[PDB]
Amino acid sequence: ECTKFKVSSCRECIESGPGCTWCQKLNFTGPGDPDSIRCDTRPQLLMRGCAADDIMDPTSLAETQEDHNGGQKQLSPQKVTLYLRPGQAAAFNVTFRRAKGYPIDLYYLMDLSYSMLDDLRNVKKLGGDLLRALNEITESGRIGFGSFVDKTVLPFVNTHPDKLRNPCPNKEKECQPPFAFRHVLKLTNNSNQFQTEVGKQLISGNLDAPEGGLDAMMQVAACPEEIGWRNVTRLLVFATDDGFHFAGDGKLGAILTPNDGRCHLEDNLYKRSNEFDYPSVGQLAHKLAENNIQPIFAVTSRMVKTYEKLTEIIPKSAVGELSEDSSNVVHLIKNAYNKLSSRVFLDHNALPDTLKVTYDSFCSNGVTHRNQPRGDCDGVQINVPITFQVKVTATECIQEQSFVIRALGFTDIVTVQVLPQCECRCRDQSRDRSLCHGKGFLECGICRCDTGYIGKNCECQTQGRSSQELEGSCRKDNNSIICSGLGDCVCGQCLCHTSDVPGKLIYGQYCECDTINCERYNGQVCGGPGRGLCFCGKCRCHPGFEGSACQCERTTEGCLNPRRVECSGRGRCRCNVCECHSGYQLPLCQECPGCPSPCGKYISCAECLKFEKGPFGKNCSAACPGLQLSNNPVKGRTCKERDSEGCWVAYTLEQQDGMDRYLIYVDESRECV
Amino acid sequence: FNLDTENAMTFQENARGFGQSVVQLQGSRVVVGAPQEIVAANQRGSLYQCDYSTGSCEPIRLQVPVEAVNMSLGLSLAATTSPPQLLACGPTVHQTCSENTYVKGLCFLFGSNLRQQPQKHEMSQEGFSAAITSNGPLLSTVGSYDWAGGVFLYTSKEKSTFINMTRVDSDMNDAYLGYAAAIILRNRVQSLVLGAPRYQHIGLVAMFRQNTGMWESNANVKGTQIGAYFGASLCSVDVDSNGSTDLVLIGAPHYYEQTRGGQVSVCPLPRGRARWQCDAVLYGEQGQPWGRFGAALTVLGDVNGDKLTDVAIGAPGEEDNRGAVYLFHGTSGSGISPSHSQRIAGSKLSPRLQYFGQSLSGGQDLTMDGLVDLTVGAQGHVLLLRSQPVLRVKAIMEFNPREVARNVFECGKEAGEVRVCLHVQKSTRDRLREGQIQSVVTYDLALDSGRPHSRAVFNETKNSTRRQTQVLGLTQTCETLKLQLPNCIEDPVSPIVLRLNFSLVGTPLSAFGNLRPVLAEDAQRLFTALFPFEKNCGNDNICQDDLSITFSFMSLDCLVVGGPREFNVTVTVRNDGEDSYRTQVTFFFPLDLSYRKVSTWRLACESLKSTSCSINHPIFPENSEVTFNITFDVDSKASLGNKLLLKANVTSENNMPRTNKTEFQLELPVKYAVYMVVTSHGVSTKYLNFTASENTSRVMQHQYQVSNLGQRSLPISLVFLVPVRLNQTVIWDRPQVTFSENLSSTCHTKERLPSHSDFLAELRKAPVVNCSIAVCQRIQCDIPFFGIQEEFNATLKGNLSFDWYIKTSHNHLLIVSTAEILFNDSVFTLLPGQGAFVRSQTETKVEP
Ligand SMILES: *[C@@H]1O[C@H](CO)[C@@H](O[C@@H]2O[C@H](CO)[C@@H](O)[C@H](O)[C@H]2NC(C)=O)[C@H](O)[C@H]1NC(C)=O
Ligand SMILES: *[C@@H]1O[C@H](CO)[C@@H](O)[C@H](O)[C@H]1NC(C)=O
Ligand SMILES: *[C@@H]1O[C@H](CO)[C@@H](O)[C@H](O)[C@H]1NC(C)=O
Ligand SMILES: *[C@@H]1O[C@H](CO)[C@@H](O)[C@H](O)[C@H]1NC(C)=O
Ligand SMILES: *[C@@H]1O[C@H](CO)[C@@H](O)[C@H](O)[C@H]1NC(C)=O
Ligand SMILES: *[C@@H]1O[C@H](CO)[C@@H](O)[C@H](O)[C@H]1NC(C)=O
Ligand SMILES: *[C@@H]1O[C@H](CO)[C@@H](O)[C@H](O)[C@H]1NC(C)=O
Ligand SMILES: *[C@@H]1O[C@H](CO)[C@@H](O)[C@H](O)[C@H]1NC(C)=O
Ligand SMILES: *[C@@H]1O[C@H](CO)[C@@H](O)[C@H](O)[C@H]1NC(C)=O
Ligand SMILES: *[C@@H]1O[C@H](CO)[C@@H](O)[C@H](O)[C@H]1NC(C)=O
Ligand SMILES: [Ca+2]
Ligand SMILES: [Ca+2]
Ligand SMILES: [Ca+2]
Ligand SMILES: [Ca+2]
Repeated sequence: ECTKFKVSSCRECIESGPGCTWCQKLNFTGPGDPDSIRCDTRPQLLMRGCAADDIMDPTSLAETQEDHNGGQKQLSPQKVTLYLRPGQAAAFNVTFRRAKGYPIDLYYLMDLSYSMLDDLRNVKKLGGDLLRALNEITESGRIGFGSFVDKTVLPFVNTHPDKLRNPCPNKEKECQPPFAFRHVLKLTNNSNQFQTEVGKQLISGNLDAPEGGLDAMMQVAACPEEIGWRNVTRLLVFATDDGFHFAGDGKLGAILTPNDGRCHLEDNLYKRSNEFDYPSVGQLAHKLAENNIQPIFAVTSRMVKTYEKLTEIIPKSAVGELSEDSSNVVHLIKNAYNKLSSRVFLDHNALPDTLKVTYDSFCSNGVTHRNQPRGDCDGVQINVPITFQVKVTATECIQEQSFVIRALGFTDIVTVQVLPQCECRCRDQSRDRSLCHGKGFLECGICRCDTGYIGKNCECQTQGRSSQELEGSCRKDNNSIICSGLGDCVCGQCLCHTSDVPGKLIYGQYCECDTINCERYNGQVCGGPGRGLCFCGKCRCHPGFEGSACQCERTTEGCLNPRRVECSGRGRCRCNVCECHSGYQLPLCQECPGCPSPCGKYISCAECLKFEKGPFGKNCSAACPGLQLSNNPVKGRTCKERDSEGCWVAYTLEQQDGMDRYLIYVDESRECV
Repeated sequence: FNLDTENAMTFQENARGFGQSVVQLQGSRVVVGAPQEIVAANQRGSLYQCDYSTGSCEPIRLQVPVEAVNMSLGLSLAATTSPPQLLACGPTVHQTCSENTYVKGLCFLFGSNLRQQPQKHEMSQEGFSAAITSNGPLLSTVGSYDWAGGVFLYTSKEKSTFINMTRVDSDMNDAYLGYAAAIILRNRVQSLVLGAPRYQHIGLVAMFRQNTGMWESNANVKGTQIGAYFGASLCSVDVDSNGSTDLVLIGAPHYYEQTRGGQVSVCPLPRGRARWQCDAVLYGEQGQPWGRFGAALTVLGDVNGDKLTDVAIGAPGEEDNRGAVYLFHGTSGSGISPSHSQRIAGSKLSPRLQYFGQSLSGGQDLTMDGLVDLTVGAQGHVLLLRSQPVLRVKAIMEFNPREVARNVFECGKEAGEVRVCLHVQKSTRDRLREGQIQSVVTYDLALDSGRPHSRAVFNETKNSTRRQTQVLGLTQTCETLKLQLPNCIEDPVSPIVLRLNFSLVGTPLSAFGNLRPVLAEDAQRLFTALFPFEKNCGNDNICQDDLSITFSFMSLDCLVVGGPREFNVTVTVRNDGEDSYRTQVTFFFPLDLSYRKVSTWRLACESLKSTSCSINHPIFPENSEVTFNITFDVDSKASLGNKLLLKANVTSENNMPRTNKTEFQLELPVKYAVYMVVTSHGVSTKYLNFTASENTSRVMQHQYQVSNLGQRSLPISLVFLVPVRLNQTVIWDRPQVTFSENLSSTCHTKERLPSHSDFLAELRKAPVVNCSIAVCQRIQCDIPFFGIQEEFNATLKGNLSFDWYIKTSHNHLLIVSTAEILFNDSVFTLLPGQGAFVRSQTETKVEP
């Protein structure tokens, strides 16, 4: 509903709420009614006498610009404009469509530690297969190569002059001295160059169990011209079999200077590696994002679970189980590419907190998400349109500004222009000035007055004293103090005072409402600005909150177990907190401590189901209501008792959703006395 | 705010690495390491002892050994003030052996003079972090056992003990345990906390305790984000200064968010056998990605003067690696405040500062003013952020006369008088003399602040506002200024109101180096005083009333803290004699309660703490009576004592004397909610055969597992009833209670006779064999402290005696023993419904 803080001009009604509306007809206000009545919820305006052509919300709206000649537009509209309103979100439908024929640039960055010897043996004869598999998706592909080991300093590698020459543990074998990063091959469409340049690489080794490849990826991002990236799809395969060093590890080597992310390549070697630490994971993640490079973490089975956590930090990255000899590189790359292209993340660039950009996603295969922080969809087919309902809420009447929406991993962007629709376009200015006593001017049906006059019709001059007959009308009843003692009558309306105490606004028609008198939660009125606002004894909540002081949420409920039932079916939950019956405990009621084992009294049930005995006088199905037998073992309480035949029935009783219902699994190897 | 930067003292040195590590030393000396300054062949790292008086630094004449060290000396430092000790370690001693160059640590312990010192599992880097215990230095090896970690605790230069975790499937490899270390005091007994910033890839921090001589790891916590590097720095904080540690701070400088970098978390000490868990997280400013917030941690003691320990946290990555430092206050609830109190930025100090805040040290006074000083490290610079004394201002406005005379206001030469008193006080204790602290204060007085056309003006300005400035000492100072009313007032409904708001500027202390006082950030900067008009409710007489208050916890027997969470009291207020103006009722109640709502008059209320409720402002009619339900919220973890003393008294603008009925107090019993569950267990011998040919001795056991699922540690008295004899024949021989958890308790036995003599017919009626068919013994075990969330297996064991077996109609008999948990009902109670499980029984069935 339209809650109004003493509004007195058309645009103030829009600032004062998302559902509020203004009406322009002159008949809408009588002598005893304040101009604030112009602002209320739309049906009440219709009931009072407003009309569909006399009303002006104004609704937040969008304009979409598109190119007719542009075929297979991967991200449309090209640019949009929003006449945003505070609180009332605008919506517009950005459409995504997967295109064909977009080439691929593949850079292969590999660990050269001693455990990667066989992987390096297999990779050096893989360039042609990788390039052809790139061509099997889209034509005109390119490949590259890159290598890392670790920083050339203790503890990470021993600095003895003999061991620096030959760091690999097998002394007999011939191996290259340690290095941080070496750029090996330029991005080319020739397989011969790949099989030539890579073949000159030799194995190496460090001392520590992690490796430095985070700073190699940081250099592969920092050196665009040397690597050879086009403005096309860029892939970065990262092949490791163990963990990585990251920022902070350099203190053991007396290194404390941060990695700066600039291109420090000299003669294809990352010289000056020891004067910089390792980068943080956030450095790599952020820098790859601002260059449209998509990491493919080819990691071994033991490291998969560790590397999955990077994807929460790095969108447009994929992790795949790499074999112990990197035999499945091509299949892993293809699967990662399919996952990357089907998983279309659609996210904006950073924007002021005054904008609450929100996405509704109508994905393709029947799934739909609501109020997600970023657009989410999966299984995006080729040439199958997808729709994202971008919901943009302002709360400010923002100054005209702009942000960019982008489909992550793609250069295509949507420019969004945003403008304050808070101004009013009332046509009443054409009316004669006689209505404003010849002093003010009439717009939206209210006689707006200059600095020299005040009042509903500019009847009261700012220099003249207030008439007693006008002051006497600012009372609810004979017992009410003038303006409730918290204001003054100015031309028949209470000009409210302000309170030196923090946050105490005084408002309402007779200056009788204070925003601090509602009942408190955690010592704050309505829980503070973060939960709701006070209207002289009544609390209005933001969406997602309810109750007398907005202390009770209506969303992201903690009542719900992962099976989507309230308190596991054995308790109501008032105000997001489950309330239980009997000896059940918070929060999800999953287990009951203290209640004795009921196994001894369900023997009457287990005696029938698993053994298929006939009725016990009373029918078996009615003898054991609310229970099911499982064909597979189940987890929970274990029990053993004696049956009617004197045999040991060893069974388990897993509790499930609802009240007094379980699953029973009984051992078939019956033993009897 | 408190830490000074306008006149910050600075040390410069062209030494490579100068400012990497700083520790304060007793007096006015600071030891600064330069872990990269080369001074000789194969020698890098030297100590620089810096003095406030000399304004410079000279190297400590240390006799470094000749074993091709490259110690990187000064990378780690430690010190204590009583006795005077200081520890310097070189983590990286490059021992170039025949095949490999190992890295070990070498350690220097100094006394009062920095002249000569002792110097006394490869790859260990023994002195990566250092601490001085009450028996010697504590050295941390980040690289022991394949970079798993560990520490060496030294009692003497010849004897030491290694401390680390138990090894489980190489999960602790590369963890770097000992990358940070700290000492926690438990009843003045030394205990250890260690950090592993690389654990797996998420991080880990653990506590080590001296449980019966040996060092064991009892609790540990883990980090969330990969690469956040959780555990880089540790800081044990004793917030309350009682002599026991309260919190451990765990820094994760590389936590990554879209607009933030780095976080620190608060982990209060676990109580009893409870699991250790975090409860808060701290963050730097937004828009400062890669700020490395939480790289440096230190204890500054009490900075603002409130007896609660405060922490400073380094953020050297902010503003393009020019860095910042964050000050966090400790809170009275044994916590740390979620938001920083001060940020010091290297930009505002000097353009030359890089990596500002990479090192911190605090705990001692170096300026000899009596205030703790913080020393901060930077690349080639060291600064002394001296803590400035905190000044609070108490303003007393006393209108004379106390109320506006009737003839002065009733319908422009009319006048009044107000006395304003500004009193400046120190929140901290220090060595500054009287008269040294000078402050310049400017304040504004506003008559009818918040209203247009104010009803009163000042005499010396002839308008409703006055600004005044003066230089004030640390003592009571007063000045009196007259007031005027420019008009008559025909609506005397609300007083004249005076507002005072001020800003304080502290003059620099010339003797101590231009140190300035600072006004407290939480000090009340706005003061309001009411100048009420005279009333006329009578034959021109002065107003008076007989206001009284009574209230009762009606239909309420005892207050249960654990539930329900809300209780409300029927407060009634009665007035007699004459009308009362602006009646306010103040409720004084323990800190653990809070105020929610007031219901049924224009009745509105605002919040030993206090709560003032406005009973129908401005007036409360003749002979009126009002009843309302002041609703309070009781904390779940509250501790109100044995009884809670609510105290409320009423006041009015008439300022009548404190009659005996104007104050009411009524203590109600406090009865802490506990929830204890006792149950049998499956291992109990629930069934046996029948044996009647000859008597036998067979052992059987009933385990009445006891748990505490509430949030109160309580003393319990636990009782078993065990059959011992039936028909003059023993069923049990010697029932021996046993506890497997070794908790301290004592047990005894008592025997009592059966309640019924009809054992020949009760068996015919039912096959139950308990203390109503047989003689039973009573084993009572007293436990003085049963803690929170702890369980023990109270078990009974003894040999059954088949000397009484009765061949009744039922082919089975039941030996029943019942265990019920008695507790002092005067203080403790069970919750309704769920409290039926305080007792349990176990039956041993005997049949074919
Ligand atoms: C903690 O320290 C103990 C020794 O104080 C370590 O125990 C040794 O572990 C190695 C691992 O291969 C064995 O070879 C030794 O035989 C063990 N020694 C003893 C006396 O048991 C233990 O590994 C360390 N654990 C961690 C996590 O660092
Ligand atoms: C976007 O499309 C969906 C159907 O996919 C439709 O329900 C919705 O109304 C559209 N958005 C707008 C703003 O019309
Ligand atoms: C010691 O440090 C010097 C200075 O950098 C260096 O030249 C020398 O090789 C180092 N010696 C060892 C054994 O690390
Ligand atoms: C008192 O407050 C007013 C308004 O906030 C401000 O303009 C004035 O400067 C303050 N007085 C002082 C002495 O700072
Ligand atoms: C007072 O407490 C009772 C019992 O909790 C509750 O039902 C009632 O709503 C509360 N408030 C009033 C005004 O009675
Ligand atoms: C106050 O609460 C009690 C119970 O807590 C209730 O019986 C009584 O009616 C309440 N008083 C009012 C005025 O609602
Ligand atoms: C009311 O109680 C408070 C509690 O400290 C006391 O200070 C005060 O003197 C009492 N009387 C009045 C009239 O406030
Ligand atoms: C003993 O057993 C009888 C029969 O089950 C029961 O009624 C009684 O409560 C039990 N306890 C005592 C103390 O008699
Ligand atoms: C009690 O004994 C059982 C079986 O020996 C065991 O599973 C249980 O953990 C024990 N209780 C406690 C608190 O350890
Ligand atoms: C009980 O039986 C055990 C084993 O059968 C035996 O060792 C013990 O001496 C017997 N008596 C007592 C009092 O425990
Ligand atoms: Ca391999
Ligand atoms: Ca303490
Ligand atoms: Ca403090
Ligand atoms: Ca000082």
